[PDB]
Amino acid sequence: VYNYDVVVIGTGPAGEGAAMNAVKAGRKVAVVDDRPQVGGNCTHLGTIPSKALRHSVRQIMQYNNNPLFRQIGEPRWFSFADVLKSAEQVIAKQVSSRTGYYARNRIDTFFGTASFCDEHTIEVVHLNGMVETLVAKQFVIATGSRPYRPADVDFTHPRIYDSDTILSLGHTPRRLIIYGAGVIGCEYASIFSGLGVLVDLIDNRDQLLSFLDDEISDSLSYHLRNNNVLIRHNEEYERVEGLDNGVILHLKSGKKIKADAFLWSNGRTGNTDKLGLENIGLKANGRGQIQVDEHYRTEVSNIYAAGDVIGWPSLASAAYDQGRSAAGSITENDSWRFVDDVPTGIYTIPEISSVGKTERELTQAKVPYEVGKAFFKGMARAQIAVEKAGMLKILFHRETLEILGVHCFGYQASEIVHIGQAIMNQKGEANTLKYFINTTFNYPTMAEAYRVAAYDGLNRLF
Amino acid sequence: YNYDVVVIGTGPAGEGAAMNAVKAGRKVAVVDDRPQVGGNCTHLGTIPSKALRHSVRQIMQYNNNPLFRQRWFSFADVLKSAEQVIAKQVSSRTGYYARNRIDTFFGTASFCDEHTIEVVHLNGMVETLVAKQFVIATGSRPYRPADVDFTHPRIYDSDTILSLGHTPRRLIIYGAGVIGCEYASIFSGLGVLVDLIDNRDQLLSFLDDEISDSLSYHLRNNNVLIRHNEEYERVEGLDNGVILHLKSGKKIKADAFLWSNGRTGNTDKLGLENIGLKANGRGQIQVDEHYRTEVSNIYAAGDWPSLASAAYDQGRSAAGSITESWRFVDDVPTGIYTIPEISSVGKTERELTQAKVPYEVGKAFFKGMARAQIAVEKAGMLKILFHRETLEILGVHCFGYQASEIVHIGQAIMNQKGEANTLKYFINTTFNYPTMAEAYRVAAYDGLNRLF
Amino acid sequence: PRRLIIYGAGVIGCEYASIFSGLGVLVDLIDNRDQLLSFLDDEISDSLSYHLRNNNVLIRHNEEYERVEGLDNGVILHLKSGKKIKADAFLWSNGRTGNTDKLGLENIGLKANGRG
Amino acid sequence: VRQIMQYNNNPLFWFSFADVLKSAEQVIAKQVSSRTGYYARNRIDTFFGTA
Ligand SMILES: Cc1cc2nc3c(=O)[nH]c(=O)nc-3n(C[C@H](O)[C@H](O)[C@H](O)COP(=O)(O)OP(=O)(O)OC[C@H]3O[C@@H](n4cnc5c(N)ncnc54)[C@H](O)[C@@H]3O)c2cc1C
Ligand SMILES: Cc1cc2nc3c(=O)[nH]c(=O)nc-3n(C[C@H](O)[C@H](O)[C@H](O)COP(=O)(O)OP(=O)(O)OC[C@H]3O[C@@H](n4cnc5c(N)ncnc54)[C@H](O)[C@@H]3O)c2cc1C
Repeated sequence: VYNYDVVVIGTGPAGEGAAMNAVKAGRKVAVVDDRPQVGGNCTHLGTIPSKALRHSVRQIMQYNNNPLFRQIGEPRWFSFADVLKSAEQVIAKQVSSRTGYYARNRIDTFFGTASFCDEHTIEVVHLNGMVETLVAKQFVIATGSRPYRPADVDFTHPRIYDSDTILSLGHTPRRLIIYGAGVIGCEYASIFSGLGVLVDLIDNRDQLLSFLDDEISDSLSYHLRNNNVLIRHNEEYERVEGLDNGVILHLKSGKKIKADAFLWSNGRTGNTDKLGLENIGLKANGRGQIQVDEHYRTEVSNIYAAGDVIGWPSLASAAYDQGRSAAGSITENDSWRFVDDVPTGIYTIPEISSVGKTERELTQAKVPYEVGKAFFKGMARAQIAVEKAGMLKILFHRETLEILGVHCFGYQASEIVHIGQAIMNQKGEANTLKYFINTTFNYPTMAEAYRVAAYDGLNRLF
Repeated sequence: YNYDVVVIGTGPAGEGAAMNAVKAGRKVAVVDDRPQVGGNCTHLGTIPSKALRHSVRQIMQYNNNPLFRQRWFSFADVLKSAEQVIAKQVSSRTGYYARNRIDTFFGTASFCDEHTIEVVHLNGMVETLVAKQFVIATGSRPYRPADVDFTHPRIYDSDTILSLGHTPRRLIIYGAGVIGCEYASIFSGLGVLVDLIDNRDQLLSFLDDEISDSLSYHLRNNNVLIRHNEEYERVEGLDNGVILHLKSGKKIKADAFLWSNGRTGNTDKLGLENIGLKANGRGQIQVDEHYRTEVSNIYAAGDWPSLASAAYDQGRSAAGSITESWRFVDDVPTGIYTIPEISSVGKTERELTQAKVPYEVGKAFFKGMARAQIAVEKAGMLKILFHRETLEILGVHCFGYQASEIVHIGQAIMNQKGEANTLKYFINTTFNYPTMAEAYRVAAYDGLNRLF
Repeated sequence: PRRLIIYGAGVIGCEYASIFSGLGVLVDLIDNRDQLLSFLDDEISDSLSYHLRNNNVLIRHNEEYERVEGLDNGVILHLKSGKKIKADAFLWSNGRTGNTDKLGLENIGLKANGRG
Repeated sequence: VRQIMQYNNNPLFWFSFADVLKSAEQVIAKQVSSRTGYYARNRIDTFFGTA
């Protein structure tokens, strides 16, 4: 039997943020996670491995396409294991840093499966015995989610994978099939295309990432097509069949596609079945998500849920800040803020980032805006980076010069979009495009785009 | 020829001034003595050095990456990559000039009176140009003291160093300036024992002490030998290597030599005495807050701070002042592109201590940064100086990979007025992950712990 | 011209937009549909739109004109969505009408629809 | 050569042989890179020697 003030379930970004914010408030807090090591999906099976894979693929592409490195010999193809082995050092460093953060503030951890009993009692169960019941006044739910696994699709087949088991690949397949045009699907399609795999990406919609800007989606589709990715639109699978040497997918429309592997990336389902939330009396929808208010509090006054478990936006930074806000709400130390605006980020090759309104929404809302474009092809920093494809678009109000939406696609997109976001968050006349002409930047960087694009807007203004 | 505004120099200052003036609807023209547009920024200064540094970083990462092991290269092969970037930049600038109907004259410009100039090319040209407004963007050149033989094949400057054909075994850099530090870092990355010589006791004293100390430690760990408080006595060029005798009594022998001490304005050929303008010892032109010289219709911009972006902004501000958009370029984020990069904005810790401002320090080390770990660049640091009571940001300093792109968020938060410029923004704003911009958040939290 | 506005994303409009972009003019193509040449394949339309965007052509989607005012130094087009675009010229390529009004088809019982 | 001919005989507006031949190396480099990629993707072993 153990007693605490705040107990967090799951050590992901939401759980870590909630635990840190709560322990900063002076309470005694504990964390529970069924994985043998801390970090959550952000470090073990999700963000960190995929990002290391993407960075290694980008380095491979740049090394192969750099003439200076071609004098040593001919281009060499590399196995998937060698590319993935670079993620082990990164995940080890990250888990060491996270456990050091936990230990420095003296936060107790319990590496075992969690299970709810009542409004205060939880049965943290290990693999062997370890009832180890815990009682606390406040609870944070950061159980996250797992890849969606339809019953009609078998996953025990060695040639069929999901967003988690794909890292278990031993050899680079000649071909590949990706179902679902989500963030994970597009990222893996870009990575495998960089590795040199004819990826047959399958989408359930007619446009890739319809929630993004039309121009950005069109450019991404063109680049994917130019990088051996075959994109099929308005498709629904009918049956997937595993063979000895490949996987054959028969679509509803009548097309059958055979590849050497398969990767399902269509949605995620919250990990709430093992929680036993019915003992609390709370309910989970078909998506496995938990309804929370603007204070990140569930129906029970002492039960708080935040992060990827609640569904939208399912972003690691967003989950982290949501957990911190939920902990602030628990402690009522005026640190709460409803996470609503999150800069959308897609980590393909190259990257995509967005903040604020899109062009289609602005057109529907009849806002008198204007467009300022800056193309990476004419950029000194981009030319030195040997990365020429890309663009940045700034949507700015014509009369008040207010910024209504910033969208970028290319190299360092996520780092670039942050300055536009910072200018966006300003109130009143401070949110102005003229800042980009009234402030000196560094050179040669990619931030100079915010200069050039601004000019491309001001010329269109009369 | 008759025009409204005539600009001398096609660098960032001149190009910006010409573009801003032509945006006003006037008829403008540009003159330069280089056979191609771009200025020293693209042809001899910024762009070639940046390409060299990026190639050095790439080869260093390739060598250190275990995946790429299953290989030293000559200096010429490394420098070859800059030609494509230079060609693309000059093509883009020529397209920008042509699309705007900008007349270009490729010859040295000399002043005749307050309104007209003579353009002389390589083959004895004479062209008269008269305009109401003039812009001076002649840039600068490396300072050349008399007592050093720059004609020696083993002695170079910040310009002729690109003429190197073979990578030297040892090298000497005089002057601990931004250019000197950048070249020392590049040559150290290439694998050359660089002996940097500094006149003062601290590298880049205008920077924060912590940043300078970290940079010095990294340079020392990267085969660069830094000597402090030294002044040259005599440079002697032997057939095999350059020998420098210092005032302290030391003799240093190397296979090359680079001079990066100071810059000299390119005003001797302008003949400013024909219009009533004088140049100081360093060849600079005194200007007011409007970037205007003593003559009412003569304006000078660009090549302090001698920054390409700052020169661009100064040229655009001078053009706006001519057309009546003016803004005095005073606060420029200092950026040194060594390996790793260094950037700073706002007041440093020494100035805050002198002024007794009650501030506090929030740190976020890049060693624990996830994105930095993926980049395999763990050495770094992000320091934020924030006012304790009103939570205003008084200084942002960064030393690491992608420092320049990081510092711009702190600069954007800085320029806000009053309560808007607050550190708590970094707590109430969702960043991208995994990014090193989100490191800001960590730093902010590392500050909020120290509050009470 | 310094700048140019093209109304209608038809064959003629796209051809002239490409020509003027090649000449080095910032073309602002205006389309009444959400996609360029919806009767064509999605991949081909996407590639053409990407090339036009990369070649200084600014494509705006789902727009309908409200008033084309002719200034002395340019033309300002006011759209239904609230966007006003100023250029140094203007080109109309929205459909064609049959040249049958002058034929006088009523003398033979023949008639033409609204499209001529 | 055809482009040179159409340049000289165009109302809108000699060349050294080396300058004219200079354009072929970009094409040959692109072609050899593409063929090497084709060989490597399907895993065909190469031996650069006299058989
Ligand atoms: C390939 C890939 C790449 C991604 N890249 C990004 C990216 O770049 N940026 C981004 O923002 N997001 C990214 N994501 C999304 C990412 O998964 C989430 O944004 C985030 O990592 C989840 O945060 P969380 O703490 O809410 O969930 P989690 O981190 O998944 O929290 C769940 C944790 O609790 C444990 N747990 C689960 N059930 C129980 C239980 N019953 N008892 C005890 N412990 C339990 C789990 O084992 C896990 O450790 C990516 C996802 C994938 C799959
Ligand atoms: C190695 C190196 C690295 C640098 N890196 C950076 C960096 O990363 N960032 C940064 O911001 N700055 C950097 N700089 C500084 C940069 O070179 C200057 O800040 C900037 O280029 C000056 O702009 P300008 O147009 O005023 O001068 P210039 O670019 O020098 O423009 C002067 C032009 O006019 C021509 N000219 C000169 N005299 C005459 C005449 N009498 N008649 C006609 N034409 C004439 C010159 O040939 C030249 O083309 C670097 C400098 C060096 C040497």
